Amino acid sequence: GVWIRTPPA
Amino acid sequence: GSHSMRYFFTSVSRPGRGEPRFIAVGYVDDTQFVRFDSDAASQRMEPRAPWIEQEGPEYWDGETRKVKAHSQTHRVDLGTLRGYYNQSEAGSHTVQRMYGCDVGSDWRFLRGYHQYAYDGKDYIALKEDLRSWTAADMAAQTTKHKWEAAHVAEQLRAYLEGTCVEWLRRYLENGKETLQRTDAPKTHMTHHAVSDHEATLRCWALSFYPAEITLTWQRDGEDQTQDTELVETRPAGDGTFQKWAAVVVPSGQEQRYTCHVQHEGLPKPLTLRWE
Amino acid sequence: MIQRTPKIQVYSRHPAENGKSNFLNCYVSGFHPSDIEVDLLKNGERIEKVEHSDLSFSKDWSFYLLYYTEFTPTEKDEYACRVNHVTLSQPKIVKWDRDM
Repeated sequence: GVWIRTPPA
Repeated sequence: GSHSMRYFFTSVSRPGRGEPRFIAVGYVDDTQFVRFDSDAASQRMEPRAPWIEQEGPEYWDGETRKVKAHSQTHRVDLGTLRGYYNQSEAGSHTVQRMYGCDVGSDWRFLRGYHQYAYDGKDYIALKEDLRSWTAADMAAQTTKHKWEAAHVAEQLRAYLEGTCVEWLRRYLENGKETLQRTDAPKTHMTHHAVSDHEATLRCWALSFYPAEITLTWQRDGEDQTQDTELVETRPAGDGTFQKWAAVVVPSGQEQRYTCHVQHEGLPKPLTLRWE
Repeated sequence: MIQRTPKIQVYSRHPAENGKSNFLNCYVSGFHPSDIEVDLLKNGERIEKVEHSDLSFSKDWSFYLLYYTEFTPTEKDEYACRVNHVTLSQPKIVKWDRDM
């Protein structure tokens, strides 16, 4: 299962 | 042996042609088990292994929601990084992200990782201790400061050391019939005449899993890298892999050369010799 | 901007035997950027029913793709893989060699 969400760069 | 779960995310901008291409793939060891492709019909995370298909609708809805969020972040990032480097709107650019976790033979957490690239080279990466970042240049330092302010490392560490490994263990159990298998390489050797006085010896490994393998040539028992060629390990398409290693030798001296094959499925390494 | 030339391998899933069903593979690896043309050719003409893997990449960020088609090799039929990429001055055609 993937990470919940990714932060913008 | 050890096991891994890894996710790979690629976004590619399309100047003058709309939204970026986005492709996500998930692997357990050398076995793909999910994908998302912006080009495809469903716009959902999709199964690519029978042992993941069995997960229920809440799993697939959740993975779809989260992977769409990944896609959105990449779409913003392409614009942001274009800004950081003051690049024009004329060119296509690439964002790549890889993250995941390794467990040992005891299935206990071994290590975690998260790497991020812009246009094919390192941009920013989590350090091994999962507590700080390595940035490639000043532009990437901007991102580093943002992720420090947002305490991304803390959250990500919680995922890599916990959730990631929990998923990996679940998958390893459910897909045990294929994931916890070892397929030993089938080996053989061929010969070509290069000229009247030179010959190519080619050492073959076929039908093996996992992909990790070592093929080495030796002359009189000493390692030889000179006049050798190693092709990239390649998928057969049936879940197994192939590789070969060749050496150019003086005609008549074939017997001095031995190919050595190391694989998980070979407790005793193999030594092949030309007839 | 990283530009990496594709490494191209053309081979069969199983040991080739004329008259027996098999899969013809074209594996392209180690390339960047991701935009790439890959076609399988039978006697100089492109094969339509070709599948391809989901774009993924290696530790050095370079991409890899597998294109494959079901086929029955014969003594007469010539197979090849045509690849085009920004790193190539012209399209590269790699013939199927049964020992490569």
